[PDB]
Amino acid sequence: ATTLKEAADGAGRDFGFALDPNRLSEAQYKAIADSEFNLVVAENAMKWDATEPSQNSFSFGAGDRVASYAADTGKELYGHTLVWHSQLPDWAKNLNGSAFESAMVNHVTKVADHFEGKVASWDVVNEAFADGGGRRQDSAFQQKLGNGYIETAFRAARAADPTAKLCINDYNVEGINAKSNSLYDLVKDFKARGVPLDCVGFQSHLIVGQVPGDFRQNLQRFADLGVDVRITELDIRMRTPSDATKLATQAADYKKVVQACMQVTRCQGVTVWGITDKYSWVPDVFPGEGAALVWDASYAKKPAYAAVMEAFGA
Ligand SMILES: OC[C@H]1CNC[C@@H](O)[C@@H]1O[C@@H]1O[C@H](CO)[C@@H](O)[C@H](O)[C@H]1O
Repeated sequence: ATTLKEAADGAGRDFGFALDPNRLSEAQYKAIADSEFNLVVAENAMKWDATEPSQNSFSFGAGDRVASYAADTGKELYGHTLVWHSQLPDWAKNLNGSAFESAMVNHVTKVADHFEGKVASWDVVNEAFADGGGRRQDSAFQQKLGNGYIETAFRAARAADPTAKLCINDYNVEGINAKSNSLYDLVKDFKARGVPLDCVGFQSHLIVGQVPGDFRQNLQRFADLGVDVRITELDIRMRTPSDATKLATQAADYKKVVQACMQVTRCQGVTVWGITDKYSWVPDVFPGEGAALVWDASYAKKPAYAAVMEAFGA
């Protein structure tokens, strides 16, 4: 293998990236997208704000651009995300009770129908749980609808799309902890009761030098519930600027994560949350942090590139 795509392809796994369709007009970004990945997810274009800016009025141009990109380049298309507390339009926040439930259901139905037969898997529900265990405490869905909204969303998604893989996705659930235990309890419950649910996403927004040592064990216990698992938003952030020590640790960290996936038969693969440090979400959220991706801000391969290649077994 001379690309990450080749390494993943050879391994029988997915290696994906989060796409901003506007950056496709930057030829270097498109060149790397085209050649280094076999899966794509929309970083932002398929979220609720991006798709339903006013009630029952849909804006699918950006999401369609991502889907068309996947079809044109022969990549698997991963759907993110139908139900998420963050960036919810004010019109939806202003609804309550049955009116809010119906807006959620309509959102799930219309977005899943629109992309049916293109999107292979959906993050149906994103970030439902709380660090330290139990349900998230600043969620419009949890607050307005209570515990049952997750099941409602999954059933609505399956009603719309009979065959898509339906995933629940979260962060800080990579190790075995109160948060991933709560997630585990739900997955086991849903499978026990025949609630549509096929996969679990582990975002893996990690800090350099801090990869959970029990990540493989955790992925395995989820797979053993009878669902597929996926590393969905991998990046590994450091204090900037980078230096040789930090880049080496980061490479070792990327290898640890990709190996944990390789070690679990039902781990579908690994998606990194962007291509280049140039565009990464990290610096805007965590001042003085960044350099979290596989390519730097000038599109030079970092040591993480070789590590990922090696981990896929190339
Ligand atoms: O915040 C980083 C990611 C956490 N897990 C869910 C992903 O959707 C997040 O992506 C970021 O979403 C933000 C809000 O939509 C957006 O401003 C950033 O561009 C995304 O990377």
